Amino acid sequence: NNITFCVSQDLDVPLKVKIKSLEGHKPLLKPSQKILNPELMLIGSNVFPSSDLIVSLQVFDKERNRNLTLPIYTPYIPFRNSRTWDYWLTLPIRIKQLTFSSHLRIILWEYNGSKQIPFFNLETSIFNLKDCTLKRGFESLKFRYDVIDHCEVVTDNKDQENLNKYFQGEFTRLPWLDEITISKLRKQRENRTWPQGTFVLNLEFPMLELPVVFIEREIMNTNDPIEEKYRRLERASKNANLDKQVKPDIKKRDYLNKIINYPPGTKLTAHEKGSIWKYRYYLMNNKKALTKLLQSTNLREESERVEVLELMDSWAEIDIDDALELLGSTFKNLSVRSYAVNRLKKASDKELELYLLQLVEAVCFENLSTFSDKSNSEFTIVDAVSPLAEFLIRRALVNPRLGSFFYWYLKSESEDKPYLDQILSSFWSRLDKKSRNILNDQVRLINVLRECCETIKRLKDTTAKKMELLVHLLETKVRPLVKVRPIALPLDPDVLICDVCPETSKVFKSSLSPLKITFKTTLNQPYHLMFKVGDDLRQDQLVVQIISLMNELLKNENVDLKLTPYKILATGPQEGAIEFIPNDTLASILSKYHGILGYLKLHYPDENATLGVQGWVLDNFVKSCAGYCVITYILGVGDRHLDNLLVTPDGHFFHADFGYILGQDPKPFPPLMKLPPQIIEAFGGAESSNYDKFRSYCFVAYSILRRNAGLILNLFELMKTSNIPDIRIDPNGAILRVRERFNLNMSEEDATVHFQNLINDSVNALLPIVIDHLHNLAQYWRT
Amino acid sequence: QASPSIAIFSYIDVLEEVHYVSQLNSSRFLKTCKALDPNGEIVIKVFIKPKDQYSLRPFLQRIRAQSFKLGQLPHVLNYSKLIETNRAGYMIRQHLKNNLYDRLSLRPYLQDIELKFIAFQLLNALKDIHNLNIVHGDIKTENILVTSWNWCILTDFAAFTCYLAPERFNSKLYQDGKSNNGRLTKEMDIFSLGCVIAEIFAEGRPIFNLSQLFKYKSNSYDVNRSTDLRNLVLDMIQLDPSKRLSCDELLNKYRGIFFPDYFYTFIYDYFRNLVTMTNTCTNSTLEDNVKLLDETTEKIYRDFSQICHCLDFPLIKDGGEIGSDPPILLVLQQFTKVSEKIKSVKEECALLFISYLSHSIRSIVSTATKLKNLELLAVFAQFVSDENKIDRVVPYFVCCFEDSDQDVQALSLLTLIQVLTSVRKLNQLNENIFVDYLLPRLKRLLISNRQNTNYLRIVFANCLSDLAIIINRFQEFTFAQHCNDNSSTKYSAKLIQSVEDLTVSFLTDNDTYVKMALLQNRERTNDIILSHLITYLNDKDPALRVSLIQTISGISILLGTVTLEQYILPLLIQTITDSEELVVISVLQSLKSLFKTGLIRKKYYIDISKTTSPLLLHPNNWIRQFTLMIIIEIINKLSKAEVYCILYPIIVEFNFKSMISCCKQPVSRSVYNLLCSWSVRASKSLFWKKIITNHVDSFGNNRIEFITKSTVYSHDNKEIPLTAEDRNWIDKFHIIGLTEKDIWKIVALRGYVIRTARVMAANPNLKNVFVQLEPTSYHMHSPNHGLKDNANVKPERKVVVSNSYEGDVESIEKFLSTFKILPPLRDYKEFGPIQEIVRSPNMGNLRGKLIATLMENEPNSITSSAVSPGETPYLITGSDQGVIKIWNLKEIIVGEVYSSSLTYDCSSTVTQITMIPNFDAFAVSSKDGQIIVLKVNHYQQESEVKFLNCECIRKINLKNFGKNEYAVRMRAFVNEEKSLLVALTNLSRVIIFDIRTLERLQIIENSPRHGAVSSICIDEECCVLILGTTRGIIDIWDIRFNVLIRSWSFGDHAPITHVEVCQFYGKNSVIVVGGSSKTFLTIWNFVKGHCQYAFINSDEQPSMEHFLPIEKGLEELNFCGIRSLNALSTISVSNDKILLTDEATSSIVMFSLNELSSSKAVISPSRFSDVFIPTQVTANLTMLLRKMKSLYHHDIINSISTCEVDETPLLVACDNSGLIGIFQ
Repeated sequence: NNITFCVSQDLDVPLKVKIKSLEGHKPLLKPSQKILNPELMLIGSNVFPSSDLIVSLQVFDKERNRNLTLPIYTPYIPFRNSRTWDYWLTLPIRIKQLTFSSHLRIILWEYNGSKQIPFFNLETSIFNLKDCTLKRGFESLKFRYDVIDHCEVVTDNKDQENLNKYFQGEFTRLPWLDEITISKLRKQRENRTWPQGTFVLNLEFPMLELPVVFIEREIMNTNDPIEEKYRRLERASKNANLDKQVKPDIKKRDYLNKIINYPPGTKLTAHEKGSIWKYRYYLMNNKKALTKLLQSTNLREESERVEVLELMDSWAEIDIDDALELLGSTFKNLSVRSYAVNRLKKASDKELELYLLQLVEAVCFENLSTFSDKSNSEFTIVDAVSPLAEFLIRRALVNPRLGSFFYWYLKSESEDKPYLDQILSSFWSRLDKKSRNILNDQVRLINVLRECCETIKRLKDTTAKKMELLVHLLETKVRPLVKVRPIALPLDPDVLICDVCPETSKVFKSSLSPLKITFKTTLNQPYHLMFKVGDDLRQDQLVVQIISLMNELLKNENVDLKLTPYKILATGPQEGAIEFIPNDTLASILSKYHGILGYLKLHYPDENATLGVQGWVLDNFVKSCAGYCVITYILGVGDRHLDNLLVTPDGHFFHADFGYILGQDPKPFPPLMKLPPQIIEAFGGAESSNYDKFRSYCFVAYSILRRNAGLILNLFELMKTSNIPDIRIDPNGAILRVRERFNLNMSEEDATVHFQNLINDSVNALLPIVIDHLHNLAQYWRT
Repeated sequence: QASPSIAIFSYIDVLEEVHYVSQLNSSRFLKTCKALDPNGEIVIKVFIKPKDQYSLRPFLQRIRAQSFKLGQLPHVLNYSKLIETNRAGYMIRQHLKNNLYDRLSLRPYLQDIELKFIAFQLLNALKDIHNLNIVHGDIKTENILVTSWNWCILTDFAAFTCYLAPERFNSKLYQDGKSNNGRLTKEMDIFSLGCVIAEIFAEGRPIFNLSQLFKYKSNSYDVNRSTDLRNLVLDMIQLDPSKRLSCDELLNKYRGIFFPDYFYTFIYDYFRNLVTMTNTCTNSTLEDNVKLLDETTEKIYRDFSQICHCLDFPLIKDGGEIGSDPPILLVLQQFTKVSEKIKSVKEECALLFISYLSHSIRSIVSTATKLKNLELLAVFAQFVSDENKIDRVVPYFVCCFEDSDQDVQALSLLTLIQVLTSVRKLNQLNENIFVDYLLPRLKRLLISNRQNTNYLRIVFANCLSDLAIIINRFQEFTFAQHCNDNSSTKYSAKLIQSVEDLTVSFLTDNDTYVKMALLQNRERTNDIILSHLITYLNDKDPALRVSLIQTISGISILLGTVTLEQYILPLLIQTITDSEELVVISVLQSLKSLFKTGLIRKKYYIDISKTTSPLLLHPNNWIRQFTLMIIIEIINKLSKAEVYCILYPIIVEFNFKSMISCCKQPVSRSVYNLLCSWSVRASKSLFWKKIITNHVDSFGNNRIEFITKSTVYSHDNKEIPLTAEDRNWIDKFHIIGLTEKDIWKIVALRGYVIRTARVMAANPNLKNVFVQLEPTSYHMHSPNHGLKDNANVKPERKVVVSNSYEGDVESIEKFLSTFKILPPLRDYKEFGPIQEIVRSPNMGNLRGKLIATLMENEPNSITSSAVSPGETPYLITGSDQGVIKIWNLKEIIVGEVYSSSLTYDCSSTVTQITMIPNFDAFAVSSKDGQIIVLKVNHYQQESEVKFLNCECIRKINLKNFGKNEYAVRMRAFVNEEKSLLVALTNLSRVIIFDIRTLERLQIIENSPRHGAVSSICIDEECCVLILGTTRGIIDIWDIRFNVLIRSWSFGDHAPITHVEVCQFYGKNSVIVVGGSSKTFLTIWNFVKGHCQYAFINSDEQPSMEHFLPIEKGLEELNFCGIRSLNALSTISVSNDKILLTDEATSSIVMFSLNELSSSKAVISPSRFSDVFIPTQVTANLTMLLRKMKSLYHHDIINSISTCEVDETPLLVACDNSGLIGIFQ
């Protein structure tokens, strides 16, 4: 055994005590039985029972007079043999659990007579004032009826015997003479005393090491209130006892309905949640009150989940637009995903446009997937290798184009999540028809084509040399295009490609080394395409899809902002492709053309006989300008500069490099509008008409957007929940910022008018302060 | 990052968390909230941009006011950091996220009658203090006051859509900006704003409106909503400046005389809370520390604070134990109850501060948090219906909260017990189903981590089952309360009936959990079922539970039969119908007779319990007819069980005869005479236990033969025949008396019972004996558990360790300061430097001619002679006249200068002296009782050495013993561990004084039967002392255990000259001159108990029987010495050579331990020398013989010392004539 100092929490298990000897009072039979005497006629008169002393042990707690430890009692031998046991006994409280405040206690219960057995009482302290528990050592005690205790004299000698156990400096011959000290401790039996009303007992509890004791540790985590406490009180107020459910109605029903009309991502209060809990009738009545009421309650126990899931199929079918709110990872409920899948069982053409968010849902589709993976591995343990997911599989097998979209979407997720790689094979197994698989392999050759482009990007040469080499590579690729059969087009799943024109192809002068090639389709028409590799286009691709969806939202308002929805997608992890467009640089259009007027008059010059006005080209240009301004304000797309902005001769304003967004700009954070000084001048001279019209289209687009903005908010919530480039924990603050730029908390549209006033300040500073003028000069210098 | 101190967000000017809310007004410019976070921990700040603020930046006065206001930490909220940087000028404050009004709406449960008045009082005190700070005018809004877990209101200077509180003065006096007037304000405006805000807090909605301002201009308002409160509010409301609001006057106008003092003590407690409420500003751990400390101090002060207002004598605390000490201070938790809600609140006590301290106790910074939550549960003593609900709701939350420590379950059980001690009728109809669900929640929380003990909680809840029935009675009380109306009595009755039918399922779940815990096996739950059986009265259900406990009693009769005993003893408390089961219980007693002796005592307890209330006379008559016959056992409990037979007979004449048939008492008359009968029934069960051993031996024997010369008696008939010859001799080995003729046929049934006890195990000249029991280990397993703890690897240190971190470990640090230290530090401290040991080869081979004779003091002999070793040995000799002399070795060697090189005056006769090992200090003791040590001082010059001065380092009087004893012999030693000295008293008592502290470590005393001390010697380990006896005995004692190891004697049994531990002989052998006359030196190995080598002067070999070790001899031996001149002598032994001065022929002799053959005398007579040689008679003992065959004149040698000159070895000697000489 080893001695060492070891603190409470540091020390591990529960205490135990061995107990051995006593002191015969000699006043009775040696068992302390019956109080023997020659006067025993009185012993028959007093009915004095013969008691055989036994023992019991339990600890008085802390001297706080509470009760903690366990009473325990052993078997019976002669107490006239003075019951020398050295018998160990224990209870269930560890030293880590043991409070340094604590005390031992013992009651000696004899066995006397009819309904009779005696009782004697004693108590003592557990640890030392030096915190060592009885010094983890042998001892001896004395006790009377009350207020008595133990000392050390001969027990101090015995304590020195415990110092032999306590490992004072020792040697081997000393150990043999410690056998001679077993003879000496044998000689120690000579002790004598004859007290009364009190008794002595020899009790050794030598351990290996000296304990120490303290309190338990703790954890402070995430002078303050906290979240879980509010949960405690709120949940304490959640009784709802008498089960009778009234069906009352009043003017407050309208206000409550307005309270249920709040945004999906919002976090409701306490009283509002309860008001929505008693609103179950009207909540079932209104289809827009479904998801809100679903988030108004928390499902943990089966009690709430009972009525919840019971009302799940009972309530009116919710709008599919509002169904995207409960389709997020925020609600992982099985019945929720089930019912939503039943509502999403119908797959429209907008589901193909929702495939981007469906990839996010696929990334978020895994929750406690160990069971499902084991279930699949159970059936995969037979043959060697050589849920809404079923709905997605059925939708993938239904239309070959949708399956190609799912595979193309899986190609990107294959890099981030390793399970997606096998999930692609599961998707191939999800589609029985191999008719689409052949064209999928023909489109899988595009990976080798991108590898060939990367091979062309591997060698470094002159600009013209790399151009001619790109032409030769375009010819070698033109051979394969004619050799291989027609495949699915990147621009649209419906259109099929035939071949590619070698001499019509071009090459980007940028650092990314993009490839521009005009490929003749099966419709016998040339189609320009610009592809890139060695980078993640997922940002600008998702932004492009969001631009197309928003364009659909605008088309739903029966008004077109004339914005060109540039097609963008990611082929491989590093590779991506995009539909090319007649785009010219802003700096090039400024320097060469000397103003945007001549460049716009290049394609379709219009000189009116009256005002010299321009037609639907300039109209679409202005609409595209205002629309791009609204998009830049809303989405908060950053890293947009003269280089990041392009001009499309079709009358469209092109914007690229969406990698930085959601309030992220390369330089210090600028205003919402992306409008520069040039467009501000061009629309500045025409302001009397053009600015009023652009403001009309502005406000109109604001109303249209903010009307349906909820679905886009939920979709963005799920998409951001999955994962994002250029954003990480941005996501919470990003959602927040989307709401702020949207100003959903304000019923006043005057914010757009304030932005218009800012656009008015863009031409000339208000000069409220010197730092304000310097700020305007800074914004002008930044441009 | 391109530039530091910037931010991602537009409005954000610096590093912080994400965005937040904001506001604006027609009164003032717009503002925005901000949050700066430390990776998930943020505060509540405000956005301000210093970059554009460089144009004005008049923040001086605002910063002074901010420093002054936030400097103090009153009940009102204080600003955290107000500052301006090169980028962000944003301000900051502590995290709140609770507005006053918003929390008033959010916390209807935390809102109370006296609570609002308390918060308003705190706001009044803060406002008055602010008015005393000569600063005011802060705009009052409902978002100013914030709340925390402490549920206290804290107002901030920044109160930022909501209705504004206008200042009537600044309003009515405003024309064109008051003619371009600068910043202005008064305490009056703060009084009016504070007024309106206070009303807004009172009602929950404010009075602020355009029409309200117009009405204020109309000098009239409609008052609708207490008298004094309305007047005091209207004072500030009417006209701020004109009507003289006077916040201080209202503070003195406070209604409650009690509430004022209580909230004064609560203001001090609020200062404590401020102490808890208190780049780099404040530490994160400082919050938790401030919390735990606030709680501990809160309770420690809650003793006397409770004593202040509305206390009670009895309590659960220490001071409460002192208060309950007067009122009589098994195991249960109980204290002063509520007593019908403080006797319907006779003292009108309503306090939410306790609930506030509990909500603050919701957190936990240590295990002191246990006592904190317990103190909150104690604070629950104030009885309020709605409050008790939330208080009890918190407890279960705490239960399910911390799975870290098991103490959480205990504290939760305590608070729950308090909730059971609440004793109040249900206020809300929800209290029924809420309790029904509360049970289910506790059931869900009942499932937890393994190895944790829920047993105590099980016994507690089972004991609270009666309280559950009382809760059903509370549901009946709710029904009775709902029956007070018209046409609602039958409705409430049917509702209570249906709720009872639904409660049957809850009772079913409870019984299910009970049966589950009972079936769990964790035997502590079985003991927890005792209290369950005690409180089982509330459950009137079937005997199925008792059947489960019966099967549990069988499975216990399998393994845990000791526990089966204790359970069965408690099982006698059933007291239930169907007495037919009591027969099976009697059979269970017969089954309890199987093995466990505790089961016998338990069955005796059940026997008395059954003796109290009987059932069937005849069955129990035959039962007791067998049992009383089996009650003749001599066991202490068996007698007690035997005494119940008389009590049974009480409940007549026919029974008297029937009992007289089996009666063993001829003289029996009554109960007392029955006691005399039992007194005559005295027997010994030891021979009965041995007989049981013979029964088990017979069970191990062959019973196969049924030959000679199944019913009840057939067992006995088969029992007797089992043995013939063996049982006969076994019967002859006992007392074999006429009283031992009792057959005790019940021992056969107990024999088959013990055969079942042996059936719980394997198959049961002669082989090894079979024990009836086996000992537990508990020893080596403890050390192995220490090895597992070593796998856990806590810390420890033998030597000094660095200062430990602050905490409860400070007791262990103080424990480290509770041990004496710096024993080694006393070595290098004083008394000069420390030399080293320089040795030399064997010096016995040299001729050893005397090259010097010098005597400084003719008059008397030297009492001691010693030498200080080194390159240049320092010679030292004492005097009988009490003089200390020191001579230089080399100086006497070369120049041969003969005088005292150093002289010290002791002024009194000196006893002895010794040189401290590896030191330059010389220790000396004097018969005046003067013990002192002199440090050496010397120098080295001119390629030589010289001495400077002699001074005593330490002075300790031996006369301080009190008996005036003179020091006999002294031996000192210094171990690298520690240094000390040992000396013999005038009464020859061993005393070891610590050289470090110059104090007595311990005192040893040789037995007076040994006469006096014949010598002094120290063990190699110096843990043992070797001392001779004047009685002619040898005694070695162990100072470790502080006792005498052994006492030896031999030879002629005369006095022992000297005793010492030889080098080559090791510590296992000791050299002792004494004992037998002819023998010069007797060397005996301590452990061997024999003398290995005895050097004797004689012409013949001694007797083997006489040379044998004497042990059995006792103290009765009369001392016989020798007066011859050959007796007294001196001897010194070192380096394998043992030198001895022979007084016989008056010559110096040298015995080499290597070869006694080559051994010879240094200086001898003129004519011839002596020839010596050894031999061995015994295998374990050898003996050396010396065969004998004059200018130098010197007296007997009183002292001698061996030395090395660093060139050639040599010896020095001092005689009894006061003469010294040297031989090289």
